[PDB]
Amino acid sequence: TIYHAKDAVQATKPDMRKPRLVVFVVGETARADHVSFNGYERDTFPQLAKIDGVTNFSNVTSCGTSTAYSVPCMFSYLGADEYDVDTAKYQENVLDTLDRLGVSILWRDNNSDSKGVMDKLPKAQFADYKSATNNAICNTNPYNECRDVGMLVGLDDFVAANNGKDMLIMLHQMGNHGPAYFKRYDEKFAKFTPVQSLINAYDNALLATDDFIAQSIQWLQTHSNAYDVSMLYVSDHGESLGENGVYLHGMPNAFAPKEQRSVPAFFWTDKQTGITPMATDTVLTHDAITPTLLKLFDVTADKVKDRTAFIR
Ligand SMILES: [Zn+2]
Ligand SMILES: [Zn+2]
Repeated sequence: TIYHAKDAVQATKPDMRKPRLVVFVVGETARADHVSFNGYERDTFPQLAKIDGVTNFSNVTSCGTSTAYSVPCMFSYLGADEYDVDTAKYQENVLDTLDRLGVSILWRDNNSDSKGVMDKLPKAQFADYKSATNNAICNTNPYNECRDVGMLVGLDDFVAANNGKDMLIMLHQMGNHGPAYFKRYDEKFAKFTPVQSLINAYDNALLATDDFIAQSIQWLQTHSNAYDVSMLYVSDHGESLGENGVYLHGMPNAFAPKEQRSVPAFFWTDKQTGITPMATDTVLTHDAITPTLLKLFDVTADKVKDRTAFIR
């Protein structure tokens, strides 16, 4: 219904330059201040720390404090100041734009769903990875809960099916959603014990996300010969863990504590892509996601031209 980027155009197409392949990990309930890179006293991201090419952003603010509110905003043209959750799904979003310009879009979801973001695109481009019908990694724990790494299975098939095209893959993580954080990770990540126990479980869940992001990057690396590959991670909101008597998330922005809106963001790219990240301490928000995705595929749109991205 409401358009934002009818003028959008891709400056270069994949027939005259290397095609581009991006994984966008849409994170869940992760707090910036529980990231080792941001000064946390526990090493919650030990695998990512060993990977060259990873930029950590230390000053990122979410649009809101819930999945329902934040996720459509992350893909919106409006920005946090203008965003309206009720009317979001009736507006053209950045995936609509990229799809129209020929970028192959895939959304795998181990969270809930895309909160309206994928609704205008063909049903076949969204896939529910919360069920063992699609996810091959579900029986590794007492709860039979499907794991985020299951979303990486068979992604080569998608690349093959779309070979030579630009591709953007969204992987919507279960991540750190609670309150039962101890359910969110398999036993091999139960590092911080006992499961304060609530904090420990929270940090163990971050370890499993560290693992998932690291494996996402490794998967991308295997395609770097044929594709310009990059990985963007941003959490949809943080989490209160008892500060001032506040717990969980979803607090209205007017009263939301810092903990619920201070989120981690990472960017990784292969050396050959020529993509340059912004400074780690750039003042950033969820508003930066749409311009970042457009830039990664060499797309310009009038509405977002003044906007700061995660990359130059
Ligand atoms: Zn939630
Ligand atoms: Zn969420």
